[PDB]
Amino acid sequence: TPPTAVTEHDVNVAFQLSAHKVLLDDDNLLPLLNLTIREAPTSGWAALGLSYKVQWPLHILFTPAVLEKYNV
Amino acid sequence: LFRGLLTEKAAPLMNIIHSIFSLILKFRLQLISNFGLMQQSYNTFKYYSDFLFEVVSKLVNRGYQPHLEDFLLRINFNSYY
Amino acid sequence: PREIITLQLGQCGNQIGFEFWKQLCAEHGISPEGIVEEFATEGTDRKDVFFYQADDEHYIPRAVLLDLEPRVIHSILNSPYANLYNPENIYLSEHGGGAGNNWASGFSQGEKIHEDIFDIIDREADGSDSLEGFVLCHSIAGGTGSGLGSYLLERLNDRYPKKLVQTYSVFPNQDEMSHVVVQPYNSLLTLKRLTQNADCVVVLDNTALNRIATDRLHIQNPSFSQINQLVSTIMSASTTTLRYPGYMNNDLIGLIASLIPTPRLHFLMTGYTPLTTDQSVASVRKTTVLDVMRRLLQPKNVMVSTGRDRQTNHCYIAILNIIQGEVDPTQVHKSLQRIRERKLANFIPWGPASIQVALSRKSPYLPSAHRVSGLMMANHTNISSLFERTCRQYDKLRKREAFLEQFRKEDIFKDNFDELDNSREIVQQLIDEYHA
Amino acid sequence: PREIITLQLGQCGNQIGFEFWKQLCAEHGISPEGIVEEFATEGTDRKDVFFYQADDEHYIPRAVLLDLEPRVIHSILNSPYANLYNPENIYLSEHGGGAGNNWASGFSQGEKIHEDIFDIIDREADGSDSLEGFVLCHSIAGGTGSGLGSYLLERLNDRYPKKLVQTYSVFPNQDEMSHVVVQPYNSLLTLKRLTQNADCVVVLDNTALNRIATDRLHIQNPSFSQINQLVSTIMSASTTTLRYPGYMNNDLIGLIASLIPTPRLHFLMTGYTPLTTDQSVASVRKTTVLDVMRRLLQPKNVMVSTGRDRQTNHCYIAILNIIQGEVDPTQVHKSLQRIRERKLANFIPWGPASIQVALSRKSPYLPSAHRVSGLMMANHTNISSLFERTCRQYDKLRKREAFLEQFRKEDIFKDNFDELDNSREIVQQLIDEYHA
Repeated sequence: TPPTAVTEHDVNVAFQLSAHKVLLDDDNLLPLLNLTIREAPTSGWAALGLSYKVQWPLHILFTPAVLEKYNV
Repeated sequence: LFRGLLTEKAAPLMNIIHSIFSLILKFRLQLISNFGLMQQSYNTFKYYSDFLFEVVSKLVNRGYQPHLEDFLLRINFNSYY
Repeated sequence: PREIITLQLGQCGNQIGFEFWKQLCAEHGISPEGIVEEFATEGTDRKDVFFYQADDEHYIPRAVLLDLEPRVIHSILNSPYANLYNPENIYLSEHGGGAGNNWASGFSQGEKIHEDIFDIIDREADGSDSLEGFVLCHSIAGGTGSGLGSYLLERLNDRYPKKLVQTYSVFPNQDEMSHVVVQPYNSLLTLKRLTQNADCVVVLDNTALNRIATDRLHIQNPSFSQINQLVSTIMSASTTTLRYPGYMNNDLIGLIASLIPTPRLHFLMTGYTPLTTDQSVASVRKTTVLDVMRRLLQPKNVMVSTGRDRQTNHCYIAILNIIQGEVDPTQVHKSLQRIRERKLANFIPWGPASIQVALSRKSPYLPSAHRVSGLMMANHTNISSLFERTCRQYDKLRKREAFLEQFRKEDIFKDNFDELDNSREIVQQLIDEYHA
Repeated sequence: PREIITLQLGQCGNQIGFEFWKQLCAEHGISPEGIVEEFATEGTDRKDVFFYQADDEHYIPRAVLLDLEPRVIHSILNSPYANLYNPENIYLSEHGGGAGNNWASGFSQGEKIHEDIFDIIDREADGSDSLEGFVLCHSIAGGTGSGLGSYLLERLNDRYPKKLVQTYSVFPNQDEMSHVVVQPYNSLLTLKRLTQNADCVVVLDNTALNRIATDRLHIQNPSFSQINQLVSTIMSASTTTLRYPGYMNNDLIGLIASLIPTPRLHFLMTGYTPLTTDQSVASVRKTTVLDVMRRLLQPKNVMVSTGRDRQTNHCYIAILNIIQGEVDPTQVHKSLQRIRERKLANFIPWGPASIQVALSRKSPYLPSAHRVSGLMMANHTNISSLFERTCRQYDKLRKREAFLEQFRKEDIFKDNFDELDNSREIVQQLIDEYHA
């Protein structure tokens, strides 16, 4: 499915059950991050990325600029 | 009170809990005491639950009130038959 | 104002309530007539509901114990719980009658002790605020406990037509016939009262008790004598919404009401998980609640004889999942979130089924106040596999010749045997009819 | 959630998988009960990958053991790890058997024990999140593994077409003719299903097994007990991209997709460096990682007999060199610089070949995190020698007039012997055509 606003919710619960039957190596890390898939190519593939938080003041090393350089 | 139900005090989830109450009086008054009138009382209940399902689906946003997650348990129930 | 009179009746029925009352003093951690801890009032916030409050420095059970052998209740005298019971108010210390083992002995002994048998449960209620009901803690095993208890399944729902009937039927060992050989007879007569002179039932199979006692408690020596130990534990588990408060279904008729679709279906499979011993070497670091309800939607605790391809050719219709005590109550809804993704739940292939979760506290008592506890009070349509076991051992007895005349030595002197057969095949079939 | 069911079948097929399950418990550091090592979860990031998915911290081999010979399986249930095994989803405790030692014994017993042989892999695939496949740990020795093993080579190709097939075909010493003589007949019926109803085999010969057993473990007189350590190590060894995450060809059908040019050529030769106790002296400071694949550039450790002079009339097409544990990997790109310069492995001249290099993490258990390891999964076209070797032992057996009517009293009553000859020559032409 080319990206749309409801495909966003589908990829969130999909990463949820997928990483959960494998058992993610830490059980409380699973609901503090998820993947997030907004313009459409023709496919959701190679159009999805990561959403994960950051803590005080670890963010000056992990500034919101360079998380894009890794995501691209 | 956000956690309770909330319903933004206006939305048809508040109309379905009002309306399923209106059939509940027909259920106690017929059973305390008409068989075609029994089955109509729950055909209206089946109207009201199928009305609820389409409302859950337009509330589904990506995460929006802790009742939503628990409602999608029942949605996938509905999918299972 | 929810006072329940337990009607413990029979050789086993007196034993499963003997260890039920004994379970309550040890879980509240007090003397059965004293107070030696403050967990009695702090843990249990309704100390009287199956007792009455102190006025003589002693606890008062709301119990009656009648049987046709005086031996079982004198084996309650022998034990030092004569300062928890009263052998002139709470039991008749030496009550005789039949030999007995006939179902027809006790069924005719309730009707010539008809005047006395309702002035002992209605004299057992005499300061009560108002009655909830009666629990008939009676035995199907033998003809004694089954014989008089099946008469009270009728007279208590029309002399009190608004009070609760629900039975703890316990069967005699189905791997014997040399314990009681009138067993297919005394089973089915009561099963006629279980579908139309009842309301809800609890049927407990005995061979599934010994299946669990050697696989979850791991004793080497499977015998018929673990009958009362696994039962007394699930009895005290079932009423943690009446002896400790609830919230919704804050009555016992709350749980039991939603597990009855139609009359003739209400036979509840009981499960109780804390019997595992490998969950107790990992209780220092707190065991998890994320895989303890994959034991209530998958077999690992059934005390009901049910097949292994009857957990798929039949589904849950109503399933109740009672979590108790310490449990970590903030992720029990997260645990129920991951059930639907695997599909461990089973639902009917037509309309509504419902996975109810509810919670309730308990008093200090480490196997369910420091470890996750899971009680299942299920409602599965796979209950005909037992009704085929009782029918197939019943007609098998008539080609052996036995109790076609040896049952008619007292009371029964008219034919009504193919009348109990015909109603039973009506039961087994309408259940299969009720779903697609 | 990549669960493989090992199917031990045959007399030699039960002895080689016995120490395979015994290697896994010793490296995961676990007890047959619970966890006693936290290297169990930090070292193995996927404990369950051949084991039952725990829900009370128990691990169960997903093993099935059927065999017509009770002598080999009675040494499995008298083990300390006979409690790791449970006789209730695996096997019976004191299991039975057929004649056996005939291909027609075990093929016909395959289809009247047809219910339980396909209801014992689905009693080990009920917590499964998708099955990877089946590994047929079957013998080529005797009629026992080969009769019963020819059956499951068929039904897993059509009741289970999606699922992966891969076998550990183990030959006995082919020069026996007085304890087994029916070995070229029972071999070829199984060799025909292996190339048309199976995708991959892992070949193993015995004369190159005793080749290691006298120069790497060093006996003066051979034993077949220095032959079961060599197979059980290479079994756990193939799964270090799957029991512990990979990245690319992290699936086991990933390794095999790049190891199979096309069926008609798929027979993988296996090689294993740390079988000797003189490779723990080359990891006290770490010996260089340049030389651990230039010993697999021309083998000298193969569990497949072949000449060293049949490497210049043949050309490797796909060769995998899986390195394991601490090897200090940073001069490993230097090791592929030096491969083209020696050319002891000829590469095919119709087009490019493939030098596959891998690394894998493993637990901190001493022989998996210290010793320098080279695991070879070769695919060399000099394998046509083994097929010429079993066919030369058949055609000699038919001119002694043996099994022209002695093997066709049971479940053979039609010609199929020249079908075994022809199907061997198409396989033999198509191995050699892929370097032509």
